[PDB]
Amino acid sequence: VFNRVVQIGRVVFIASGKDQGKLAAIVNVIDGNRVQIDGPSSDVTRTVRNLKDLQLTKFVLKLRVGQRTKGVKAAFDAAKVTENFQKTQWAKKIAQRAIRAKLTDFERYKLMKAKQMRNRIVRVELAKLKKA
Amino acid sequence: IEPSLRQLAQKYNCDKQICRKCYARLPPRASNCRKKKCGHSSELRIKKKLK
Amino acid sequence: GLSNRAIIIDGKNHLLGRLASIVAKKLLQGDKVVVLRAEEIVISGNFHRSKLKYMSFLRKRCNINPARGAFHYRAPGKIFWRTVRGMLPHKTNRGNEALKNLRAYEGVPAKYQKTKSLHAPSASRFRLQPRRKFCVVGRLSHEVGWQFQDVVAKLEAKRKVKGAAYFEQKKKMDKLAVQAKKNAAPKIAQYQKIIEALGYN
Amino acid sequence: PTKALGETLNEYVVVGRKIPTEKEPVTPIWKMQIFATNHVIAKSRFWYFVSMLRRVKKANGEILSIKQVFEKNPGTVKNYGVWLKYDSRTGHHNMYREYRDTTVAGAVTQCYRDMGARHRAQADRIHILKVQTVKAEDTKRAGIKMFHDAKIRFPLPHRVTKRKNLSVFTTARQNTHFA
Amino acid sequence: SHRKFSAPRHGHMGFTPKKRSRTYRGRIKAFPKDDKSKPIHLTAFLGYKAGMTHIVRDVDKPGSKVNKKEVVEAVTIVETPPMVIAGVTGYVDTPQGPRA
Amino acid sequence: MKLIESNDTVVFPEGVTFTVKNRIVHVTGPRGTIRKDFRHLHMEMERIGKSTLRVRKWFGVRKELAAIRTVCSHIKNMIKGVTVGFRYKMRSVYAHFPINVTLQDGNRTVEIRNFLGEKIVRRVPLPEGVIATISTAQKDEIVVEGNDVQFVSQAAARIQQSTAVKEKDIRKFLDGIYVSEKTTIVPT
RNA sequence: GCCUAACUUCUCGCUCAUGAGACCCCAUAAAAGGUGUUGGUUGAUAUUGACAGCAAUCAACUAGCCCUGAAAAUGGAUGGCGCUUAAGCGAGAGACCUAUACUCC
RNA sequence: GUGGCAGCCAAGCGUCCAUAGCGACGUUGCUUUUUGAUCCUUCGAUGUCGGCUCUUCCUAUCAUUGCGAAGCAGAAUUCGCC
Repeated sequence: VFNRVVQIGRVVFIASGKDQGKLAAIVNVIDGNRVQIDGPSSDVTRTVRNLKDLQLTKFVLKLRVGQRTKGVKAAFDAAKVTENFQKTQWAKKIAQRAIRAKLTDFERYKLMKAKQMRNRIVRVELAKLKKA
Repeated sequence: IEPSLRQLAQKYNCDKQICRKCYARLPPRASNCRKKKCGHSSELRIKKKLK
Repeated sequence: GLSNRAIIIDGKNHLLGRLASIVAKKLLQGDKVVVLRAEEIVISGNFHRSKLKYMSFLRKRCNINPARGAFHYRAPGKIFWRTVRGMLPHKTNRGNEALKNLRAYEGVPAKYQKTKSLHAPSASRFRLQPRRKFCVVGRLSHEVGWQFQDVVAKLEAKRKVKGAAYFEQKKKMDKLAVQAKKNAAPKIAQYQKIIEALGYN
Repeated sequence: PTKALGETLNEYVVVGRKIPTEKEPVTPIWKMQIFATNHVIAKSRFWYFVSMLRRVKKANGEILSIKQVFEKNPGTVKNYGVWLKYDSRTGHHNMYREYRDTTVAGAVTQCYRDMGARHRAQADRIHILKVQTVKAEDTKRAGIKMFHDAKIRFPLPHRVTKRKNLSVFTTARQNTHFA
Repeated sequence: SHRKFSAPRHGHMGFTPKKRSRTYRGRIKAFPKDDKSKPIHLTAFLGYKAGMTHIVRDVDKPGSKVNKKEVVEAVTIVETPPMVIAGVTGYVDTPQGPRA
Repeated sequence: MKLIESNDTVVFPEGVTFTVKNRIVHVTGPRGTIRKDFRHLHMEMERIGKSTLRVRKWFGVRKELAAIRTVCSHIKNMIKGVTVGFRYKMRSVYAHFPINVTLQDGNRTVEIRNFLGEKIVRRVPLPEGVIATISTAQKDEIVVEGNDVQFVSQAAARIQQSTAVKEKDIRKFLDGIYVSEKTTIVPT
């Protein structure tokens, strides 16, 4: 029933707190609530975080218990975890929201016009399909 | 009645333990009463055997 | 922060007191609130606790004249209404005007049978530990005197059948809409470029 | 009464001695490791313990030094054993407890919180006799030992997520299972 | 102080308030449960209390002291001329009760 | 303490299948299928292999961990019920009055008469999927048979508790129908 | 949490009570008990394979919460509603609210 | 305090057997239907005993409903529970 697990080498996504929005790798498990993570190549320092702020990704690295920052960096770069993560809809939505949050007034106007024109055309096509 | 049937009926009617606080009919090999009213008393007595 | 329309809330899988306090705050802040399926609201703790609490509530009646004493409503809607009343200054004009803006129903009346309902995740029953019992206000009302549990069940079954048919139709229309966008791709490519560049898709 | 106020108690090394007199021109120097919120509390607790152990009080003594101690390597996980003595509502008891932490100060803070949680014991009724790092094979508590596994794995079964900066009401469906 | 000697209360408190009936005609507060299998039939009628008299009948009550004996019993006559059916109405269930 | 992980497995013999999902089990064998709902416990039940069903609990407390072997025992009883069924043999004990036992309503109701000489008739309906039989060979023997142990034993206990002595000490007024044996239908 | 201005804010535990508990004076509870659960102390046995049945276990203690001990007369009181990974119990952290008090005008 | 009611340990009674039912020497409580103690309210007045009548309430349950235990083989009787 559960696929992703909290295991050494599991790549986690920081959902809230200090380094929000970044990726790290679980290098140790302290107790049922706390994990030692270290995202050397994603600008996350080796720290201990409460699992309540973390979310499990689909990537698991080939790490060792308490792998040092150098080894974590090597595994991260070898697996290309950042590139593979950037291909998921998880990361695409974050990128889209990042673009959206910084829209200027002119960009908002342009989006309004383009969106309504596209909706009108798609509605014409939908009427065609519905009639048939 | 046949002695085997005697035993069968006594297993259900007589071979049991009685709590000394709530008179609960309890299993023979029990350590505490199961009733909350006595606070699960640990002191029990055998159901009074045919003397 | 006022809402233009009334806030329609589906009461299913909601904790009684939590939802009641949220709704009371909204009513005090000036919104109109409608609660649907009040028979699906949940109370934490085993059924016996709630049943005995309601029995002790029923025991509170004026000795001189019960027609003045506490009025013990059995319908789930009125139970929720009284729970919200408890969290308002209902003896003052402010509290009375706030309470008059609340409508709680069992089932979904025809007026709201075609509107989307809201939920309060901070009042959901899934914030309880999984190994904890809970009671359903519908069952409590039935056991304390409510007489229309079967009627509401039948009406809800019919409503769910009609909704299932409507949802099948809606899925078909949604697939047609996806196909229409795919067909329009060549014409909308000029606008899709801007939409994706600004990050909306 | 003394309280373990503050996230992550600090650790201090306090060195003091009885003020020399004519009959005792040179006096022994005592050193203690104290866990407190700040150095004022550290000094007060040092005098408390030193007066309990030797015939000297703050009036006749002086503090040669007081220095905060910082964890050497906070980037490694260790098992800490804590020997403590505490007062219950009825009698006096000795306890041995174990924690897993990156800092000894963090482990002692965990000990104080745990004692408060499980025994309703306040900081004024707890004495930390000793704190050390124990090896994995030398631990003797199931809760700690269960994490001495290189293949440890587990999911997060029933995740209730709190919406932070958005309206109370939503039409979204809430999901507690994440596979 | 408790009453010295016990005695039941006078009257039935479930028949209060002892007020004049709201209407002159009797209101049927409940009808017999409907069984779909039986033939269609009416469940009530209207009559007038004409008066009382007494009759003699033979009692068939095995085991009774008046078995196969004649007894005198008081009876009431209710004149019930035929009624006329003038309309049809139906009731639909709602969350608040049946509704015409 | 919340133990991180605790599980137990059930291995199915040949000719039996389970197809578990959503904490609902659908065991099926030669004598039909039994469906059981275990949604009152929050454990993960899955198929590990081809004939092994694992029931696992993550971060459970003593009371929750106590239910893993309970669920496993229930599934084992399901297997036994679908393979060899359940048969409870009960014996009538009486001092003077023969306890007359009969079946009515299409063999769906057990009627007990003359218990201790009472003229009342005791009626016990049988649950669906449970049958009763008065042994012609062994006198004073009733047999309750079925796939589901819960329902078979519930019917047997209903019959046993139906014949209870009142206002007379039970230490020697031992009349009644008592479950003498709990066995299987197919000779194991 | 709502009455009620100020978080259903953050961290770790404990507790299920067939009306649990909930904050100085303060608005009662004891001797004595529980194989409910959670921690500890001591003494033993156990891989020269510990107890049960034809891989840890046993025993005695101890103290947190819960339970029994716990009966009164108009209907009734953690202030009320309600609250159960709490809105309870204990240790803590940020912020925030509020006097005719403090600073300034 | 006194009155009333309920517990804890078991020396004994109970043919034998401390606990079926009791329970001494001790000891812990609860109640305000006794009587005391006090003097807080009322002396520009709260009509001061009992009975009669009539409501309602509490149980610390005599009877009745459903049960458990006996030194329960049954009219009968005793103990306890909801």
